[PDB]
Amino acid sequence: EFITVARPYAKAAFDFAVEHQSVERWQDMLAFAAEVTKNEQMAELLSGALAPETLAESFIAVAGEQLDENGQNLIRVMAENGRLNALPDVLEQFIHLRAVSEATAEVDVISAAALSEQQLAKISAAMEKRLSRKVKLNAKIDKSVMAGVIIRAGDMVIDGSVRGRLERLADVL
Amino acid sequence: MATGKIVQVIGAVVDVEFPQDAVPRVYDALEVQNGNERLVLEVQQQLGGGIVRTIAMGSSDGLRRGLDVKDLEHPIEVPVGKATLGRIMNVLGEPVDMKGEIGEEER
Amino acid sequence: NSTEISELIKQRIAQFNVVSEAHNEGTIVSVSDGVIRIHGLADCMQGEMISLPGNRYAIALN
Repeated sequence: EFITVARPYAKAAFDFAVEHQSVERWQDMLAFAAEVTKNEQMAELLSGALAPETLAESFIAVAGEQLDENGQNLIRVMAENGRLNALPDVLEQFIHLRAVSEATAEVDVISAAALSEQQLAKISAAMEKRLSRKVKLNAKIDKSVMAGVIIRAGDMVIDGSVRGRLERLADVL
Repeated sequence: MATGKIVQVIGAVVDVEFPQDAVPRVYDALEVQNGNERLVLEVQQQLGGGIVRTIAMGSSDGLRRGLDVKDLEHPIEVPVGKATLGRIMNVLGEPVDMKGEIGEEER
Repeated sequence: NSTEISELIKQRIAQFNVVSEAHNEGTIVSVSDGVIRIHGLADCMQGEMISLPGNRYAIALN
């Protein structure tokens, strides 16, 4: 797992993309790079021990959606360090850093059934106060939970469901 | 022509990298100009792509990274036969008794 | 774009003819002290006899 080795590269790519106001192009370029890693034949090539500067070039060849200097350069550096497999995570941490910079959040809402779309409005309005970020909602439906709602905002959850209340009462006794 | 480059130097162990076609075989002897003096390396391992780990047959001091290396395409080979009688030689077969060239016929 | 992206990737790989090995065949990538690392051999089975050039064999242990 590349959660830790991807942080420097995601940070550098984001700081560079900001200086040039190309954050959207950088994000799309990374999303294409992380897909080139998943192809069945390319994943074979990334494992076998090729010299970094020929692996990097054969990787650059399969991508013409990377801007001439700066995407190609990122690929060359990661290839030199042998970390091209980390791209799928560089992308995630880039999206995360972007969401932090533009002050945005995406909170999950899990319910026994769809909400009234006034409830959703009040939920978004309340969370945009709990969090300084403008919040997207993507309501989800689960029926093990049976009443109330779960609000999950990253690693913060508000267990409003009645299922939670039941499991929390049973263990009081 | 010299086709390889030093990439590490850690004590007596030297790493060299060649194009992935012309990698020296194990126990092949390399040669590099450690300043105004020649130095030969014995390939100990082929590891990874293009890179080769070697043991220096002399003082490792003075080596830079990026020095050109030439791959002698034969193991360390020494003079043999009647011409080596009465002479002192080092591991590489060179005279260290100051009486001059050996006069070998066969290595 | 999600699907056509993978289609374009497959196309462009076919263009530069990067290819996987045959399942019964692989390449040496390292040699030392009588142990070799082979890249490929998806169908090699533990304990198999692998045939090298020069009519020699290796036993696949790892």
